[PDB]
Amino acid sequence: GAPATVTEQGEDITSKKDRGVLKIVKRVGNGEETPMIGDKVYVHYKGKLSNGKKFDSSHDRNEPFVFSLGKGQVIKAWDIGVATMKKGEIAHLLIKPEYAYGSAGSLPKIPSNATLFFEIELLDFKGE
Ligand SMILES: COc1ccc(CC[C@@H](OC(=O)[C@@H]2CCCCN2C(=O)[C@H](c2cc(OC)c(OC)c(OC)c2)c2ccc(Cl)s2)c2cccc(OCC(=O)O)c2)cc1OC
Repeated sequence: GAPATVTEQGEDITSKKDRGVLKIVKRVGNGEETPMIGDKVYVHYKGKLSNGKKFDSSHDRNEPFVFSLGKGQVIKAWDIGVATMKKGEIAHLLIKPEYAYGSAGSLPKIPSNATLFFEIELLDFKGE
C-alpha cells in the first residue's frame, strides 16, 4: 500500500531524525521555491489512520485547505512536511503520533497514539 512505500522509501524530514514524519514525492512540483514560516499555504489533501477506517478528504479537490505555515495552525507533521513542498507537488506523509495527536489523540476522530497517512497537494503559497 501507499504507507508501505513511504516506510521503505520515504525520507525522514524530522530534525530529531526519529522517522516521525516520512515523506515520498508522488508528483514533482514546479520551480525550486517552497514556503517560509508565516506564508499562507493552499492545499488539497486526504488522510487516514494507518490501521484504521477513519478517513478524511474534506479538502479533496473540493475547497482548498488554507493555513499559515509554522504558526501551529496544524499538527507539527504538517508544519514540517508542507514546508518542504514545491507548488504543484503532491506527496505522501507517514506520521508517528508524536508529530500528530500523541497519546491524547483527538477523540472520537483520532485515537490515542495514532499513526497517520496523508496525501497532500500544495496548490499555492503567499507571503503573510
Ligand atoms: C498545532 O497543533 C494543532 C493544530 C490544530 C489542531 C486541530 C486539528 C488540525 O488537524 C490537522 O492538523 C491535520 C492536518 C491538516 C488537515 C487536518 N488534519 C487532520 O488530522 C484531519 C482532521 C482532523 C480533525 O479533527 C482532529 C478535523 O476536525 C475539524 C478535520 O476537519 C477537516 C480534519 C484528520 C481527521 C482524521 C484523520 Cl485520519 S486526519 C486541524 C484541523 C482542521 C483545520 C486546521 O487548520 C485550518 C483551519 O483551522 O481552517 C487544523 C490540533 C493540533 O494539535 C493536535
